[PDB]
Amino acid sequence: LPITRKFYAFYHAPIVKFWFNTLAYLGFLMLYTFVVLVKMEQLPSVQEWIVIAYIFTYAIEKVREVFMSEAGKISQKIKVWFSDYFNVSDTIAIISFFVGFGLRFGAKWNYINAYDNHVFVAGRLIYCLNIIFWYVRLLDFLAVNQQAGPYVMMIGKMVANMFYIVVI
Amino acid sequence: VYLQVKAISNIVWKYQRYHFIMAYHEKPVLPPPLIILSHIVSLFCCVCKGPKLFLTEEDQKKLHDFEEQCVEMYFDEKDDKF
Amino acid sequence: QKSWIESTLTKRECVYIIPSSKDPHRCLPGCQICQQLVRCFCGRLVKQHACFTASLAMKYSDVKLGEHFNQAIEEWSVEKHTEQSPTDAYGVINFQGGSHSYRAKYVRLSYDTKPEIILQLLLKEWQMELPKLVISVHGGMQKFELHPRIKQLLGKGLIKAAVTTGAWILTGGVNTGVAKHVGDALKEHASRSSRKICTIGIAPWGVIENRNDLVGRDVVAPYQTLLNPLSKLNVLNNLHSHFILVDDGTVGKYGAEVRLRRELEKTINQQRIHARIGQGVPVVALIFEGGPNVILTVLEYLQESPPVPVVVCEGTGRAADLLAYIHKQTEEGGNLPDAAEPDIISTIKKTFNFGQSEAVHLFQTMMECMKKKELITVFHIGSEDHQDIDVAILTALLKGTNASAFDQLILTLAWDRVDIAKNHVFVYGQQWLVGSLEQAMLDALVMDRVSFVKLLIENGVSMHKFLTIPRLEELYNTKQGPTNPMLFHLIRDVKQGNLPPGYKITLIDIGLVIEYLMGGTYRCTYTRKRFRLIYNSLETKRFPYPLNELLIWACLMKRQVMARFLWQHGEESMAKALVACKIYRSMAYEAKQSDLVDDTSEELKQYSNDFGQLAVELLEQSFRQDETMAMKLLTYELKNWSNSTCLKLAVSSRLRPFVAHTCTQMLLSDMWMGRLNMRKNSWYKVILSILVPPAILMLEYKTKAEMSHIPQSQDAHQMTMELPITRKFYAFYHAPIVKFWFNTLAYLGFLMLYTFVVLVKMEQLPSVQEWIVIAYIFTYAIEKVREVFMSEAGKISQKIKVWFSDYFNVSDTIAIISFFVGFGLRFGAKWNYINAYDNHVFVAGRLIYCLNIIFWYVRLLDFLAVNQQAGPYVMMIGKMVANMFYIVVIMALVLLSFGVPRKAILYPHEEPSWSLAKDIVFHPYWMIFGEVYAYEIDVCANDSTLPTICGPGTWLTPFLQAVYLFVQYIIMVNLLIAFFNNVYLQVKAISNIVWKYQRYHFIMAYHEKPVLPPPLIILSHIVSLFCCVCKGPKLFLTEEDQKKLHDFEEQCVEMYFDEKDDKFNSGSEERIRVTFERVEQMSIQIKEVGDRVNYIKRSLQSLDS
Amino acid sequence: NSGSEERIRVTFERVEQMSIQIKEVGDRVNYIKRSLQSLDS
Ligand SMILES: CCCCCCCC/C=C/CCCCCCCC(=O)O[C@@H](COC(=O)CCCCCCCCCCCCCCC)COP(=O)([O-])OCC[N+](C)(C)C
Ligand SMILES: CCCCCCCC/C=C/CCCCCCCC(=O)O[C@@H](COC(=O)CCCCCCCCCCCCCCC)COP(=O)([O-])OCC[N+](C)(C)C
Ligand SMILES: CCCCCCCC/C=C/CCCCCCCC(=O)O[C@@H](COC(=O)CCCCCCCCCCCCCCC)COP(=O)([O-])OCC[N+](C)(C)C
Ligand SMILES: CCCCCCCC/C=C/CCCCCCCC(=O)O[C@@H](COC(=O)CCCCCCCCCCCCCCC)COP(=O)([O-])OCC[N+](C)(C)C
Ligand SMILES: CCCCCCCC/C=C\CCCCCCCC(=O)O[C@@H](COC(=O)CCCCCCCCCCCCCCC)COP(=O)([O-])OCC[N+](C)(C)C
Ligand SMILES: CCCCCCCC/C=C\CCCCCCCC(=O)O[C@@H](COC(=O)CCCCCCCCCCCCCCC)COP(=O)([O-])OCC[N+](C)(C)C
Ligand SMILES: CCCCCCCC/C=C\CCCCCCCC(=O)O[C@@H](COC(=O)CCCCCCCCCCCCCCC)COP(=O)([O-])OCC[N+](C)(C)C
Ligand SMILES: CCCCCCCC/C=C\CCCCCCCC(=O)O[C@@H](COC(=O)CCCCCCCCCCCCCCC)COP(=O)([O-])OCC[N+](C)(C)C
Ligand SMILES: CCCCCCCC/C=C\CCCCCCCC(=O)O[C@@H](COC(=O)CCCCCCCCCCCCCCC)COP(=O)([O-])OCC[N+](C)(C)C
Ligand SMILES: CCCCCCCC/C=C\CCCCCCCC(=O)O[C@@H](COC(=O)CCCCCCCCCCCCCCC)COP(=O)([O-])OCC[N+](C)(C)C
Ligand SMILES: CCCCCCCC/C=C\CCCCCCCC(=O)O[C@@H](COC(=O)CCCCCCCCCCCCCCC)COP(=O)([O-])OCC[N+](C)(C)C
Ligand SMILES: CCCCCCCC/C=C\CCCCCCCC(=O)O[C@@H](COC(=O)CCCCCCCCCCCCCCC)COP(=O)([O-])OCC[N+](C)(C)C
Repeated sequence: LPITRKFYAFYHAPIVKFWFNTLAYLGFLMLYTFVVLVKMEQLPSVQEWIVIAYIFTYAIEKVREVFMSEAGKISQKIKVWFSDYFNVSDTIAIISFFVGFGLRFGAKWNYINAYDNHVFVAGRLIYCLNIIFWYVRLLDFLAVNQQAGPYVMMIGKMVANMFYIVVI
Repeated sequence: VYLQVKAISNIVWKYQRYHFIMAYHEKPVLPPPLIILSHIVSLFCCVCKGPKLFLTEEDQKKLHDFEEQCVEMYFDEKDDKF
Repeated sequence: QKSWIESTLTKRECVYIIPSSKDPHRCLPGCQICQQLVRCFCGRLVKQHACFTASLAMKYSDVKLGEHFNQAIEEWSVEKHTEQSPTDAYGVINFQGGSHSYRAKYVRLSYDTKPEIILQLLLKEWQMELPKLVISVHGGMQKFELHPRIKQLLGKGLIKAAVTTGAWILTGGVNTGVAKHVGDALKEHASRSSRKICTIGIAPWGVIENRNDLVGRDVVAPYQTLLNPLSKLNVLNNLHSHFILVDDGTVGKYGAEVRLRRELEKTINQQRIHARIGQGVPVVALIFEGGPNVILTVLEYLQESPPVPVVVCEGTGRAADLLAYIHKQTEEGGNLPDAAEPDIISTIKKTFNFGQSEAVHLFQTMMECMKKKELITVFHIGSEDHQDIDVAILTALLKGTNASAFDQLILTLAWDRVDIAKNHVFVYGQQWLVGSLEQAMLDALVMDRVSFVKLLIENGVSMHKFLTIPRLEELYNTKQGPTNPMLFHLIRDVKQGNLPPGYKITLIDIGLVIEYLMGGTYRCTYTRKRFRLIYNSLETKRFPYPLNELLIWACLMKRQVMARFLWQHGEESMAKALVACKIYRSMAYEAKQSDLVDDTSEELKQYSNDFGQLAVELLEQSFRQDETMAMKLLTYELKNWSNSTCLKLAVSSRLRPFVAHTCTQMLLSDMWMGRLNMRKNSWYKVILSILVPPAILMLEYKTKAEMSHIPQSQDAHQMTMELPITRKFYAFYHAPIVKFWFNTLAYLGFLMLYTFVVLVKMEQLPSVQEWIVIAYIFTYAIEKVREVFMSEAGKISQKIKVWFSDYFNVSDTIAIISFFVGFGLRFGAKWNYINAYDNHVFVAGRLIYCLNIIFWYVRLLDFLAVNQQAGPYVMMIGKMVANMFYIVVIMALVLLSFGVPRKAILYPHEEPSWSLAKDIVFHPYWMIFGEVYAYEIDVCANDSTLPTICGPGTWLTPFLQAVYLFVQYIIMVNLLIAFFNNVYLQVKAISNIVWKYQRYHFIMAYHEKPVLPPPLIILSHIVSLFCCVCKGPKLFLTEEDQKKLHDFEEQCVEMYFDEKDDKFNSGSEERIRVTFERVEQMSIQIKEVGDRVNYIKRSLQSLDS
Repeated sequence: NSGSEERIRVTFERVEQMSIQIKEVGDRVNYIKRSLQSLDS
């Protein structure tokens, strides 16, 4: 097999696209964990810019997934994609992040002490809560294993079945 | 309830492994930071220019035989057991 | 042309047009009705020709101006006047029937085709396998329907002799009479012989309907089953799978393919039935309900090189029945009684009116036939006369060639028909040649014909005289049967990689493979010096135990059914079952460790696990018979299997059900005791007698006769010849039970000291405890080095890789290496004299001790795992840690999903610090264990212990922690309870077996150990080095006890096979099914005795007359 | 006695004995139908 053919065989394999996305996603959380645990100044740090860029482009991808999906009726493609658990979480996670960035970046810094501006606080506290969506999304990557994945689906089938015991 | 939710979850897991694997044939090659290049390149070639099983005509013949031969063995072995 | 056919085969087009009778039918104008009517002496009218020589000729008159001189009318012969041209009809017809689209392969060839060409088409193009038999059916047409029973029998028998002998039933094709009954017979016994019987109808292109439809080069051409309401024409029949559509002229003329059928009845005769068999493919003729020209055709067969015999089916029809009676009423090989012509010619007359002009002319075609009775056969239907025609047909080709029984046998061997060999070839009076059954055996072994290998042994073939070196070399170097293609990949991997093209495998090369697949110190009979000499020189070339050399052959060639045959034959059954388990297990590992399209490992591991179960089921058989001798069956040296041991072979294959069998576990229990009877002693007294030496001489030992089934050391066996005092101490201290408790007390005393050194102040120099402690670990390490050297396979790397596979032996190296780092830092460090722990080399040394000790408590689980109850729980713990892994990874993610939002909301003003990696993980982990941090929740409350953390957004954290614990405690901890409850029983069953299995390696390690524990062991080490530069257990039987044991082995294998059938036969599934089959046979007979009595009650009023 | 294991096994053993006899009464009647053309003499 020639050389340039041998690269086209690697990068276009679904196994490679996976691990090439996991490392970007794990590197993404390591950065977004860092931005959320460390002091957040007036302007976003280089981490937080790398982090916004991911979520922005990650959202362009989801839009592209919905268009290039299946049955040409726009409403059908919609109703299919919003039936998976994590794809609902992705929209809340994407929408919530750009509210928080709008409030974070769109806010008059006080210069005496941060967190006297409640637009700024509200922006950060959305980040600190939006990140929960992005750890739980690792269960979608871990659900690629033959042993792990059935436990992940199982958790939810049990939460639904224990409901009435928990109401008592 | 463990055993029966574990049996359902193994099947729902195996079933959703189609939609997952087949979604990673359509995805670009670059992950979501650098994906935008792949997006732009796919818009360039949109205003400038899924997987299928290719058989030669003799392999289609050998396959339709295999289909027929296995249906025969199915009905034959169903009565031979009954 | 993209078809071998078109370049090769042709058609026939009647280029030349000739008059008919010359009468224009009626209707005065004659010139044009000549065009309307005149069937060419071809047989199709002038315009049906369409020929190019005859297309632009009708304008003038046609071919042949005017009368053409009556002589020359008698000149159309297709040869001069009909042209060979490219085929135009070859494809696949399709029949319209219930769920079967029955296919075929029509060809449309000229009758002039060379007979070589035909057989080629049949074999390569149509991809047919050369048959082991050809049943050419010849009979009469439109023979309405046979009687119900006689149709059943000719419908089961033809199918049974064609499905078992892979035969080509050559036919006529026309759906009338013969092909009509052949086809219905196929349909009544189809789908068991569907893709096994190939039925070639050789039909003419004359009497053929939808003739124009079959035309079409390379097509899936259609075809019907609606018999044309008006027509004398004939339709091809449903179930014929192939068609030879000969063409010379047109419709009618149903006599131009007869010669071509004869060609294919010849060209198959010149092919060899099998690559090893010299006999030609047989050909037989089957007559049922014939015709006037059958008895002519019958005559032709029995007068050729060689005489194609004939099997006639009386009771069906006219010619058969005629031919039935005549040859039946014949002299032994000749003429008749006082002239029988009056009845014969009268009998011939009623079938066919001939009338003494040619009714005599039949008597000549009817004499040479019956004169050849030896070649003629007849199936007397309704008289159990060779049990449908399958016996009779196949029999016909064995009795009627005056052939040697060597050839008659080999034909059955190519047919795989043992019954016809055992009932007609091995019959009384048969006289064989010196080594002819041997040549049959060699062919049966190569061809993988187990049922003939059985027969040839049962009659007289001795495998001791049979099996030689140059022969048993052949058996490896064959491609004429089921082969293991990996045997070359193995013989490559041992002979450095180089295999020349020929490379006739040698037994020495097979010995090298058996050493590599059996591993360790195994030395085969083929790699020895005594064989490499006799071998390269070439009773001596005959092996002493031949059925042990072929068991390996059948296994290396992946021939299980032959392996499961040759195993019952001979002795050392349980040994061979555990070898085979080992050969297939290693063959399987090297198949998975290689690149290949067919993995052939689930096949081999199943083959391994099939013999592994035979050994266990024979051990359970020996154990239920005698327990003491069954334990002896585990430890006697084999002497044909590299001085090995049936137990050692099972441990070599990780065949846990055999080592976990109660017999081995009870022998293992008795080797643990030693010479001590721990049934009339207690562990209190063993410990007491270790601490009080003279209490060794007050406890109960075992006699020499309670130690005969136990493998011993030589020195131990030399002290069973005499018990004196110094002998009584040698029996105590060398018992594995005593070496254990003598090591536990040193190890428990070791931890008590090392616990003391680690809890108490550690001064500049080590205390007397810490010196005693270092000494142990130092000498304990010397022991582990000695364990690795004196272990097993001489390859240093193997001994390494085995010892580092046990859990605790990995821990021992970390524990030993870590201790002498800590001692090097502890002892190698400048004491400060102001206060210790200002020197960080010294601290680091102590903190390694304080952590190294964890290795040494956990090592007590290795001592506690000696108990039958405790040990399976210890192995179980680890099997569960591995299985709970992914639940705990989810629990670690819910942890970080909570600790990162919490630390971020409660500590917003943090610069980057390593304390951020603790605080996201610390409190959320201690929450899993019931610490709620109650007064840190709601940091803005009045009872809060973190009142300074109160700020914007901190009201979120109690909501977050409420979700957190609900997930961790109410879902995830209880999911893990649910996990354990539903996996408990099966991990507990595995752990009991893995426990019982590893009790071999443990007990057998305490035979090799010195007598002194790891502090004082160094004496035993030194003494063992002194006697190394100055100077395991075996089962000793006397020669009469070896005799009594080989008997016990034989007797228990017999009881195993006997009791296996006695259970199978005495089962309701077997008793319902043979009852089922008898009630069938009876019912048939009851409606036949019921018929006869209906032919008796008619004979009450006839006798009344 | 009133169990299927016992009723299959004695049925099994009777069908054996019968079948033997049915191929012996079947033999005798084959030695009777020969005695239709002999008595005919
Ligand atoms: C599957 C895929 C799904 C896709 C889902 C995607 C959904 C995306 C959803 C998006 C929702 C976005 C909501 C943002 C909220 C803004 C409010 C705000 O901050 O107001 C403040 C800033 O007001 C300003 O005008 C700031 C202007 C400078 C900053 C630029 C804003 C960037 C917006 C981001 C663009 C996001 C890009 C989105 C890309 C996707 C006002 O507060 P103040 O200034 O303190 O007081 C003003 C009053 N005064 C005048 C009296 C003083
Ligand atoms: C299955 C079986 C497997 C077997 C596995 C066995 C594996 C065994 C593995 C062994 C690894 C051993 C690693 C030890 C680390 C030593 C480093 C150290 O302490 O350095 C210090 C002492 O430096 C000295 O030179 C001290 C010399 C006196 C003490 C003697 C050391 C004894 C080593 C024990 C021999 C162990 C015997 C092993 C027997 C087996 C340096 O620090 P300092 O002095 O405070 O400062 C110096 C700085 N200055 C120069 C500027 C002043
Ligand atoms: C198969 C099993 C393998 C393990 C797998 C799991 C990986 C485990 C990895 C865990 C990460 C821990 C990283 C430590 C961060 C640096 C620590 C440090 O700098 O000093 C601290 C170390 O001293 C201590 O006392 C704390 C040590 C951590 C204890 C962990 C307990 C929880 C277990 C968690 C288990 C759940 C894990 C969930 C998944 C991630 C001391 O305090 P500080 O403030 O940090 O620094 C000093 C400053 N000061 C003097 C002012 C105080
Ligand atoms: C069953 C029992 C419930 C009854 C039903 C009715 C609901 C009742 C609720 C009603 C909400 C209104 C209460 C606000 C009171 C005034 C503001 C105030 O004091 O805020 C306080 C906090 O609280 C907050 O800041 C807001 C809390 C909102 C979440 C409440 C739960 C929502 C419903 C359920 C959600 C579950 C999920 C929903 C899906 C199912 C501020 O006080 P602090 O925190 O001590 O800090 C002050 C000091 N500082 C200035 C330094 C910071
Ligand atoms: C979108 C796709 C992302 C994919 C990744 C690619 C992008 C990543 C590449 C580059 C981005 C990083 C830019 C760094 C800029 C400098 C920052 C700075 O000033 O100092 C910081 C340095 O930086 C760090 O310590 C790293 C911060 C992020 C933590 C996670 C890194 C791993 C994740 C991603 C990679 C792993 C791969 C994951 C695969 C398994 C901190 O400095 P400090 O010394 O701690 O400060 C002293 C503290 N003091 C003041 C209290 C004394
Ligand atoms: C499509 C999806 C939904 C989008 C919803 C819309 C989102 C955008 C919403 C709102 C627009 C932003 C308002 C601008 C602020 C005006 C007041 C101001 O100037 O500053 C004041 C802010 O006082 C506060 O109380 C700020 C609270 C902001 C957080 C609330 C939004 C949470 C969104 C829910 C999450 C949704 C996540 C997505 C869920 C899927 C005070 O600061 P200052 O003025 O600088 O100085 C002090 C002056 N003062 C003391 C005299 C007061
Ligand atoms: C610069 C960077 C350098 C490199 C970076 C290295 C990064 C390392 C990255 C990842 C670590 C895992 C490596 C093991 C992979 C094993 C192989 C595999 O594919 O197994 C499975 C895993 O399939 C997955 O999709 C796993 C996804 C892991 C991401 C989730 C992290 C969990 C964090 C939560 C925990 C919190 C604690 C986290 C710590 C704070 C899939 O295999 P399978 O489907 O079974 O197919 C085989 C089937 N067969 C056996 C029949 C053939
Ligand atoms: C701060 C951070 C905290 C930690 C983060 C933890 C992250 C989360 C961790 C793990 C997530 C597990 C992955 C889910 C897998 C998919 C399941 C799915 O699609 O839906 C499942 C259901 O729906 C659910 O199960 C909903 C999600 C359950 C999360 C549990 C929240 C409980 C807390 C609230 C209480 C708190 C009390 C306190 C209140 C203040 C599928 O169900 P089904 O049976 O297939 O079909 C349903 C239909 N039926 C009903 C007819 C059967
Ligand atoms: C390598 C294999 C080893 C095998 C064992 C053979 C070697 C063992 C033999 C001898 C070694 C011991 C030498 C002792 C030297 C004197 C020490 C000293 O000065 O005082 C110590 C005395 O000693 C003890 O109290 C015992 C210390 C070890 C702890 C337990 C040993 C038991 C295990 C081994 C034996 C049983 C085996 C059990 C088996 C089931 C302590 O004195 P104190 O009075 O506490 O101090 C007052 C405290 N105050 C200052 C605060 C007031
Ligand atoms: C083959 C297996 C691997 C072996 C690895 C190699 C092992 C050997 C490793 C290292 C060799 C020893 C180095 C000597 C110390 C040099 C510094 C010194 O002299 O003193 C300094 C010590 O300062 C420290 O920080 C000491 C820390 C020592 C512990 C680290 C080793 C842990 C090994 C991991 C465990 C592995 C266990 C085994 C795992 C299987 C200071 O003390 P001082 O000088 O007296 O006075 C103060 C002066 N000062 C304040 C100005 C500074
Ligand atoms: C100077 C000194 C004087 C004497 C000292 C006396 C020293 C006393 C020494 C030991 C105490 C145990 C004595 C009971 C023995 C019972 C008999 C036996 O063999 O049972 C089994 C134990 O087999 C073992 O190997 C047990 C090993 C014990 C060491 C682990 C200690 C646990 C510490 C952790 C706990 C922490 C707490 C620790 C304390 C802080 C083996 O038997 P079996 O395989 O079942 O074979 C019989 C089968 N049958 C029934 C079918 C026939
Ligand atoms: C300080 C003192 C602490 C207390 C001391 C305790 C001492 C320990 C006590 C008892 C030890 C139990 C004896 C083990 C028996 C042998 C098992 C074996 O060989 O391996 C088993 C596996 O591997 C293991 O099970 C590894 C050992 C498990 C120890 C548990 C550590 C968990 C802590 C970490 C988390 C901490 C979180 C916090 C992080 C900071 C066998 O597995 P298998 O199934 O046969 O085969 C595996 C292959 N498979 C995967 C395909 C199935």
